[PDB]
Amino acid sequence: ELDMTQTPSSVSAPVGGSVTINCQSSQSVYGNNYLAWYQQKAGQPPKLLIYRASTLASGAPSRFKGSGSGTQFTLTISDLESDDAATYYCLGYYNGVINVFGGGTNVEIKRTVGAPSVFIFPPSDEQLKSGTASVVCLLNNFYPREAKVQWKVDNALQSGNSQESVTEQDSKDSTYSLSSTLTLSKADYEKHKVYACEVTHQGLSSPVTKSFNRGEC
Amino acid sequence: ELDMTQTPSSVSAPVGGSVTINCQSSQSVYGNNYLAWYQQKAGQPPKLLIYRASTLASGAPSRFKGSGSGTQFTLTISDLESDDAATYYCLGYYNGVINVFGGGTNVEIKRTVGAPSVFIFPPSDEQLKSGTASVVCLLNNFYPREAKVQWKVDNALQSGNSQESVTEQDSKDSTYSLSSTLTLSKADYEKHKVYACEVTHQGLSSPVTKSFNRGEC
Amino acid sequence: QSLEESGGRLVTPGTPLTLTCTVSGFSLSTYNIHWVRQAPGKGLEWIGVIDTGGGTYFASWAKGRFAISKTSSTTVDLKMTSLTAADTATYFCAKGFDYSASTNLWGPGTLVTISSASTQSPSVFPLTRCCKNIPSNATSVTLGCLATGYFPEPVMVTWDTGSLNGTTMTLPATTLTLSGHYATISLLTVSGAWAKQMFTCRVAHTPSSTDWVDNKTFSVCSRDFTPPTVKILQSSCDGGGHFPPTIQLLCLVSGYTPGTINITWLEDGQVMDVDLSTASTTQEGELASTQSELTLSQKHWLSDRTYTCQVTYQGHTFEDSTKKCADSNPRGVSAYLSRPSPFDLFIRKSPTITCLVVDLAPSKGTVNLTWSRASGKPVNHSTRKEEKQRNGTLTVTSTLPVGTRDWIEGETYQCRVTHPHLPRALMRSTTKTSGPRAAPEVYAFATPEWPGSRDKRTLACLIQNFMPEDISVQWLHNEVQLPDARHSTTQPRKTKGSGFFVFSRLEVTRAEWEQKDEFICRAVHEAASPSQTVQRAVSSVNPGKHHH
Amino acid sequence: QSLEESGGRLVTPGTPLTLTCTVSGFSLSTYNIHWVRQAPGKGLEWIGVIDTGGGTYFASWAKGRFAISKTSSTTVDLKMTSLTAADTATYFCAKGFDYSASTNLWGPGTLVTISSASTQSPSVFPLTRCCKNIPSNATSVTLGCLATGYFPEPVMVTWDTGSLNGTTMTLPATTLTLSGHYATISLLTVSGAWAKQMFTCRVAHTPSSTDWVDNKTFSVCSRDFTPPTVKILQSSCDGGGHFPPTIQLLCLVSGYTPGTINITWLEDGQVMDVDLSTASTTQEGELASTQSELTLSQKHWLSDRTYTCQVTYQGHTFEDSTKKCADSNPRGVSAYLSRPSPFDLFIRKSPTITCLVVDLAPSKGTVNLTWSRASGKPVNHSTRKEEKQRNGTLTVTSTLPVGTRDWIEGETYQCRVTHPHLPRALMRSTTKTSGPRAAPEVYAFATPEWPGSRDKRTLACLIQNFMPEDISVQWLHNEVQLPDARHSTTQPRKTKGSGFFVFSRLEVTRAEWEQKDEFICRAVHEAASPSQTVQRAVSSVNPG
Amino acid sequence: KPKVSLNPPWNRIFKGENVTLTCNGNNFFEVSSTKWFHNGSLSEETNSSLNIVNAKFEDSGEYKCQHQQVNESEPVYLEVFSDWLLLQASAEVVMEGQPLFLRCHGWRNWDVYKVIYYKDGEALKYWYENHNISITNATVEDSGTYYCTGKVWQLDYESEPLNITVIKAPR
Ligand SMILES: *[C@@H]1O[C@H](CO)[C@@H](O[C@@H]2O[C@H](CO)[C@@H](O[C@@H]3O[C@H](CO[C@H]4O[C@H](CO)[C@@H](O)[C@H](O)[C@@H]4O)[C@@H](O)[C@H](O[C@H]4O[C@H](CO)[C@@H](O)[C@H](O)[C@@H]4O)[C@@H]3O)[C@H](O)[C@H]2NC(C)=O)[C@H](O)[C@H]1NC(C)=O
Ligand SMILES: *[C@@H]1O[C@H](CO)[C@@H](O[C@@H]2O[C@H](CO)[C@@H](O[C@H]3O[C@H](CO[C@H]4O[C@H](CO)[C@@H](O)[C@H](O)[C@@H]4O)[C@@H](O)[C@H](O[C@H]4O[C@H](CO)[C@@H](O)[C@H](O)[C@@H]4O)[C@@H]3O)[C@H](O)[C@H]2NC(C)=O)[C@H](O)[C@H]1NC(C)=O
Ligand SMILES: *[C@@H]1O[C@H](CO)[C@@H](O[C@@H]2O[C@H](CO)[C@@H](O[C@@H]3O[C@H](CO[C@H]4O[C@H](CO)[C@@H](O)[C@H](O)[C@@H]4O)[C@@H](O)[C@H](O)[C@@H]3O)[C@H](O)[C@H]2NC(C)=O)[C@H](O)[C@H]1NC(C)=O
Ligand SMILES: *[C@@H]1O[C@H](CO)[C@@H](O[C@@H]2O[C@H](CO)[C@@H](O[C@@H]3O[C@H](CO[C@H]4O[C@H](CO)[C@@H](O)[C@H](O)[C@@H]4O)[C@@H](O)[C@H](O)[C@@H]3O)[C@H](O)[C@H]2NC(C)=O)[C@H](O)[C@H]1NC(C)=O
Ligand SMILES: *[C@@H]1O[C@H](CO)[C@@H](O[C@@H]2O[C@H](CO)[C@@H](O[C@@H]3O[C@H](CO)[C@@H](O)[C@H](O)[C@@H]3O)[C@H](O)[C@H]2NC(C)=O)[C@H](O)[C@H]1NC(C)=O
Ligand SMILES: *[C@@H]1O[C@H](CO)[C@@H](O[C@@H]2O[C@H](CO)[C@@H](O)[C@H](O)[C@H]2NC(C)=O)[C@H](O)[C@H]1NC(C)=O
Ligand SMILES: *[C@@H]1O[C@H](CO)[C@@H](O)[C@H](O)[C@H]1NC(C)=O
Ligand SMILES: *[C@@H]1O[C@H](CO)[C@@H](O)[C@H](O)[C@H]1NC(C)=O
Ligand SMILES: *[C@@H]1O[C@H](CO)[C@@H](O)[C@H](O)[C@H]1NC(C)=O
Ligand SMILES: *[C@@H]1O[C@H](CO)[C@@H](O)[C@H](O)[C@H]1NC(C)=O
Repeated sequence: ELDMTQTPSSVSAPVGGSVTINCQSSQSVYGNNYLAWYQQKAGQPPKLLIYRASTLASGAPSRFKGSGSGTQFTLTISDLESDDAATYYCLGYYNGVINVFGGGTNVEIKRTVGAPSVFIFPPSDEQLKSGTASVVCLLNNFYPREAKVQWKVDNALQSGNSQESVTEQDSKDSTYSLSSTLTLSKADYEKHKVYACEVTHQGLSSPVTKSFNRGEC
Repeated sequence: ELDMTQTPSSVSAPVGGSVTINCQSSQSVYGNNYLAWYQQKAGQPPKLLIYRASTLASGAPSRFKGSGSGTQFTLTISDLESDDAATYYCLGYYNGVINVFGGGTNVEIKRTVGAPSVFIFPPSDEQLKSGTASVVCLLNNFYPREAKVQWKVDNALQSGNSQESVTEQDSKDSTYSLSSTLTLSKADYEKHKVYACEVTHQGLSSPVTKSFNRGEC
Repeated sequence: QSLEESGGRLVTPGTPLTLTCTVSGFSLSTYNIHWVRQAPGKGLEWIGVIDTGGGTYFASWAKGRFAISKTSSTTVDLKMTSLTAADTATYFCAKGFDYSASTNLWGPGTLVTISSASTQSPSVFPLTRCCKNIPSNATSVTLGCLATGYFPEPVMVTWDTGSLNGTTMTLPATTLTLSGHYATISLLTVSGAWAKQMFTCRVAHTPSSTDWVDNKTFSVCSRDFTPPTVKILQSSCDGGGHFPPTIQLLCLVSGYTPGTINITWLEDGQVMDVDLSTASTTQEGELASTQSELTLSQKHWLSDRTYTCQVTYQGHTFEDSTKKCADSNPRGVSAYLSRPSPFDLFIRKSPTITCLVVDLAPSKGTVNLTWSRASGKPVNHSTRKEEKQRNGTLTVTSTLPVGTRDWIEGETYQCRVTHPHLPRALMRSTTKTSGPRAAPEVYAFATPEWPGSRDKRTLACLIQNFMPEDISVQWLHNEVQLPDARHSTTQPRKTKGSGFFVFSRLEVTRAEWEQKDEFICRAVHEAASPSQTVQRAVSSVNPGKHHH
Repeated sequence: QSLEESGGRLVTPGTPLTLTCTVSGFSLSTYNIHWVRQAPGKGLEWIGVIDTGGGTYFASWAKGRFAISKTSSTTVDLKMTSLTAADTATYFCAKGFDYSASTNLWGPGTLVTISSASTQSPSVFPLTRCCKNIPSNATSVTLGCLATGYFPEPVMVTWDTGSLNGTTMTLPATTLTLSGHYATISLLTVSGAWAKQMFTCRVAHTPSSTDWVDNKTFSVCSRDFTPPTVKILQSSCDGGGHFPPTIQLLCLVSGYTPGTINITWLEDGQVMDVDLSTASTTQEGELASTQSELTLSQKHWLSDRTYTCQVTYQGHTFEDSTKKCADSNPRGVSAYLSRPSPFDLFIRKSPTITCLVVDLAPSKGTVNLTWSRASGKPVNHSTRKEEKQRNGTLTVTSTLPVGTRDWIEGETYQCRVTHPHLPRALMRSTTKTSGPRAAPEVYAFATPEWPGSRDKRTLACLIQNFMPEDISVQWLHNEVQLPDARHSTTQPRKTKGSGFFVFSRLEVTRAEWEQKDEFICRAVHEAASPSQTVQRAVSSVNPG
Repeated sequence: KPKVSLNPPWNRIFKGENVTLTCNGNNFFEVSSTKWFHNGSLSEETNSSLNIVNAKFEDSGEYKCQHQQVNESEPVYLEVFSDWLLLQASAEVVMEGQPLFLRCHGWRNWDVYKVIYYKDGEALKYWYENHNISITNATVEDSGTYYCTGKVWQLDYESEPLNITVIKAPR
């Protein structure tokens, strides 16, 4: 019935900036301060930053500040670092023992440009007895996120047969890692010779290409 | 008009026996003894044995005996040797100066049995440039004359493509010599591999085969 | 002082599920336990709380489907009923100071999947770069494993680097677009003496089994050699077009870097005895050349059998193929449909049927392959493999799981084959045999010892007078069921009176009978009693007690 | 004191001829001269006589065609006219004491031929044996010369032996049956250092010219006339039977004494361009090996042209040829050809093979079925049989009895079928295996009693590890072989290692084992020793 | 009345095949327009020849034509099959002495081998390749249920049977 409205759903600020995340409640919380602020990254449980709407949790840095009362609550993150890019939540506790989470807010941190390191992996012979061939292109330690991967099989641009897996933003250098897997069959792999991965990134002046030949390794 | 019959045309006796050759004339000879007996071998002029129907010629042995008178005359050859195997003739001289030869009588000696020495000759390379191949089987120094030569070309018996040459009886050891020539075309000679000559003779307990494979000389 | 969640797995919709939060360090008589879930791509969502007294309080959307219980002093159970696909989530348990879920101590979460696909084990393959593209001065190197084709999430990859240090990066999974299965990579970056170091990845898939562990052990190179080329030459027919009485096959392995090499000839894929063929290797300069000669009868050549030249060189396989040549090669599509084996029905208790479609011409487009039941009841999801063959055709295999009770009560299953280039649909059907029943007789025998067969013996088994014809025979030795490939089994034939028979032949080695001389021939058959199996043991010692 | 004839020569019919009898030692004013002729293969025949006064008298058949004249004190001429082929004869002149021709002094005779064929010079070829068939010791050796293809008679052969005394003998001539020409073989037997000695035959042919002289010079031995073995190998079509864009042909000249060699390719008998093929040569020990690779377009191969590998080694030509294969079902017909059963071969000792041809049309015109061996030796008659089938097709079956020994030594037998509607003849061939031999193992077992089946038992026989796969199995009870319908045997399948196995199954009744409880499983197999038969009996008894 | 002609004559075709129905009679009235009747429903074609391109299963059934005369034409029936081998035939009912052609036809010009025709169970004729029995006359014993066994792309296929019956030309 009752609502926790977390605004905005996404906010962006560079290193040294500040973000403000507001939670508005339809009904006032239990004893007008029972709200928490949590930080959660990918694959991890959420970590408590604020409990009782102003009190800093143990281990949380002092740059996270919480404020507000009643229905209106605000988390302000000043002095922004590259570690702080995560999804942030608020938790309202109510009468009748009801805990309602907030909608969530993604925080995006603008940091320095890193070029990807490109590696190409031919499929191994144990997959070459199963009738499938997967060629792997790896983009390592790049900032920012936006990069384009193109597959060239005998200089022909592939479409509909490649899939990309991207990691979360890292906790020590805040770069990204990408992989594109090119999936082909037995006969489509052995009818072609040269296999190229072309990577376009804004840290690169030209799209870099790593290639190999089938059987000439 | 007048006839002079020599009987038999062929007579056979072994070594140490005797043969009788009779000549009967339709008209009696001039002065009832003018008849001669001649011995002729192959490639030679006839040699006089008897003249005047009983008188031995000079150089003839005493074992040749002529007899007879009028129309009926007889040569007897007792104590027969292997040299005496020849063709014997009777010559009648008549009134009106008429000389009539007899029909001839072949005298066949049985002497000791010699097995043939078999040799086989492939055709030479100068014949192989001419489109014809002649394969030679030689049977050397045998007695008696009766022998059989069979040609085997890839174990198939040949018929109609071989010819035999037989020498006269020798003046020293009284043996015979034979050759069989198998005549083939160049396309037929190069389509077959093994070439065999099989010799059957009365002095051989088994037919002896001399063979050659194409080349391997 | 920590918390950990367990019990998250793949179940069907409607299946109840129990998770266990195991705590350590604190007491549940002082602290409460919160339960929070989170779908993939969605934020956090509170489920419930149990207090120290055992009272459970939930959210508004729970509606009694969730129950929390204190089972021991360290474990708290959460039970779910009425699960649909919206409950596919990572579940966290938390140590609550009060009824508010404002806390700093959380567990890592466990993952619950509600879907309707097959549980598939991952296929793990090494990922090494091209060593010609790997520089020689490379102080560090990046390597990996691909764990693909599994369903569902998760797998976990650890790394054995030996004495070297290694940074391990595991990327998130991608759903494969054709199959729906998942695929992960794990990358390991090492430094130092990596060129002689032997690296292992350990991939575990707890939805398959708890102790499903795959170790892929590999070194980091892919430089091999200069590649040989294989070609096969053959005898000519003569000037009249007629075959010679024997056929020579010459397998030529052209110029390669010298090394150990093996040649196997195959007749329709089956290994031939090495005595009927020769092989020769020569070396000219720095390069080797290999030839292999095979002799065949004219009859075998005219019987249209396919022969394969198999080259094994430095742990890499090369191959070439041949069959009797032809001016024109017509072929049409054919289809075969099996019944489940008794072993799968009654021992494994997981029967399947297979529709195998062979000799199709690889035209444009995929071939339509549909399963159906005459009753109109639903079929399970099937699996489909398409494989290009040595003789140039494409063979498609579809395997359908069938219900055990469904099969036993006489259901008829249909395989329907459609394709645009087909004239009409190809139709196959299969069903339990409508004949009566009769149990197998089993007799096992050993051949005697005689010269030349001291350390290798032939064992035999006769199975007879059973009806109907569908039977599975296996051999068991020392509490392991031996592989099917170890023995040979004839096709069922009719007995003179009533019923069928089969023969099985198993060659055994000295080490096996010295290990245990008891060998059991076992037949699985629908008419067997009381549990659809019959078995007999034999000892091959069979001692010569003359006149008893 | 001798006489000699001259002037005998080949002349045409109607040509007058003059012979001259030259005498020595005696006077023609004292002695008469007789003329006598002799046809080849016939007897002597008196022609005439001239006396001392010049009066000539002739035989009754002469009719004035012959004339004798005294030309000088030593020569007497015989003029002979109106000649036909019956006057082809050897002519003798004789010193007659009186008008009778009873005399001991005759000339050697001269040869007069009346013929109508072309004058041909002889072709002279050496006749040497094979030097591997000539032994190493071989104290005397015999060699020869063949002077063939000449017309007419005669040739004369003399011999140059070098330093050897030698024996020569010249055989009489044979008329060639195809051409009408003559051929002689003159042989020479030598001894001593014949292996290094160069021998020469002089063949002279005075019918060609008076100084036609052919001295032919050769040795007994050289090296082998080395016959380098030609074989043609070809490209593969692939595993689906499809042809590749080009065809490689490989001509192999394997294991020969080294020397000059040339390889030419023909496409339907015409020489192809030199750049279309490449040849290479290697040597191993003594033996050389040569190869040549020819590239053909797919279209040319499929056009059914004949490709010939022409090998010229030391000036002599060796050949092999090829064309596109015939794929054994020209009109959809099938033909099958079996091997003998081992039971028929080794027990009954009357092996047979059977050729079966199916799916022929039932039209008119009888099929032509012929049997043959690759060696050309004879085959027997067979049981030719035709019958129309219920599906409207016609099958022809033939069964040929074959020799037991003939089969065991590896003969190949060929079944040949020609039908008027078929475009070409269809062939099937069968032969003994080229693989190894391994005798079968025989094991025989009796089942124990099963509850409820008191009056029946099953016997099982295992036959294994034999090579080759052809085998017969029989069961015997009370020394007589049981009918084949009583027992069931599987088809041969490979074991795990070497060889094949089969199982045999025989259900028996209580009456049979109470009559005799011993039953024999017998296998007949070609590798079994000593009589291709190995058996094992079994009883349904206990040790007790 | 006009009559309806078929090009090709065969009233049994394969799916996907073409065919053209022409319909003409004596020219007592001049040919201006024609009417077509698939099953009884009037077709939207006026011209005397109706084309039938790419047959579907619904193209089966009773056919008829008409001109500006009073009374209609006969009920020709057109069966359409999808299968491997259709033993096509000239006419379903025949009268003595007109030609009868048989054809064991295979899908999309494909070549059927080892072809055998059956008349009433027994094997009438067999040929290696596909063949074209042509009996110019028709006895009253020729009436039978026909079918053909064939081999298309090495596999065996039997055609659906077709009953054919001859009748006597007096009365
Ligand atoms: C009834 O009888 C006829 C026999 O006459 C059968 O086939 C006819 O085939 C011709 C040949 O194709 C069709 O004519 C035209 O075909 C064009 C495509 O082929 C041509 O063009 C390419 C290059 O573009 C060349 O390589 C090729 O060799 C040809 O020269 C079409 O583009 C034409 O235009 C329209 O047709 C298509 C049909 O799908 C439409 O979808 C388009 O929108 C376009 O407007 C043209 O059709 C001819 O049409 C065929 N006849 C019929 C009636 O279709 C029929 O198959 C047969 N019916 C059966 C067996 O059911
Ligand atoms: C004019 O009148 C006509 C006759 O009155 C009408 O013709 C009839 O049309 C229907 C539908 O068009 C025909 O039914 C056919 O289609 C269905 C579905 O097809 C599927 O099954 C087939 C099995 O043969 C497959 O081959 C297909 O690829 C597809 O998967 C089938 O149920 C029918 O099969 C049955 O009938 C045939 C004989 O026709 C048998 O061989 C089968 O074994 C099965 O028994 C048909 O294929 C219907 O057959 C047809 N009537 C006749 C007599 O042929 C027509 O609709 C009408 N036109 C208009 C415009 O009104
Ligand atoms: C029936 O078969 C006909 C084959 O001849 C099909 O063709 C013709 O189609 C045209 C246009 O659709 C019709 O033309 C119409 O009628 C008249 C006549 O014009 C025709 O003749 C002149 C010469 O006299 C020529 O120059 C034209 O090009 C036309 O061919 C005109 O008023 C118009 O052109 C008008 O378009 C024809 O009438 C028609 N021919 C016949 C004989 O009907 C016709 O498509 C088929 N009918 C179908 C499929 O329904
Ligand atoms: C084989 O092919 C023929 C055509 O190619 C078929 O046609 C003709 O059929 C008649 C049938 O009898 C043959 O006989 C002639 O008949 C006519 C007229 O028939 C009269 O008699 C019958 C019998 O009572 C009666 O029913 C009729 O109405 C007539 O009154 C006579 O005038 C002749 O004398 C003759 O007998 C024809 O010979 C035949 N023609 C040819 C060219 O063969 C024939 O029917 C076919 N046969 C079968 C079995 O199908
Ligand atoms: C035999 O069976 C065929 C069906 O296969 C019946 O149809 C006729 O077949 C012939 C030859 O296939 C057609 O002849 C045509 O000749 C021209 C000129 O050579 C060529 O351009 C065509 O492609 C075709 O070969 C004929 O038109 C066709 N007739 C019909 C009405 O379809 C045939 O009636 C059967 N009987 C006989 C006696 O041929
Ligand atoms: C169409 O069929 C009808 C069938 O009744 C024909 O009717 C004719 O009617 C007249 C008048 O009674 C009769 O004298 C005739 O015997 C009927 N039959 C025939 C065959 O003419 C009608 O004429 C037919 N139309 C045409 C054009 O033939
Ligand atoms: C361990 O890693 C460091 C980088 O963090 C690298 O420089 C070092 O050489 C590595 N040591 C070994 C033994 O590989
Ligand atoms: C993989 O390696 C680990 C580390 O020793 C070991 O515990 C585990 O049993 C191995 N698994 C397999 C399947 O070899
Ligand atoms: C031919 O050989 C004979 C035999 O010795 C010899 O006398 C003669 O001179 C030779 N001919 C020539 C032309 O040298
Ligand atoms: C030459 O004469 C002697 C004398 O007996 C003899 O031994 C030798 O064999 C003769 N040579 C030939 C070749 O006959």
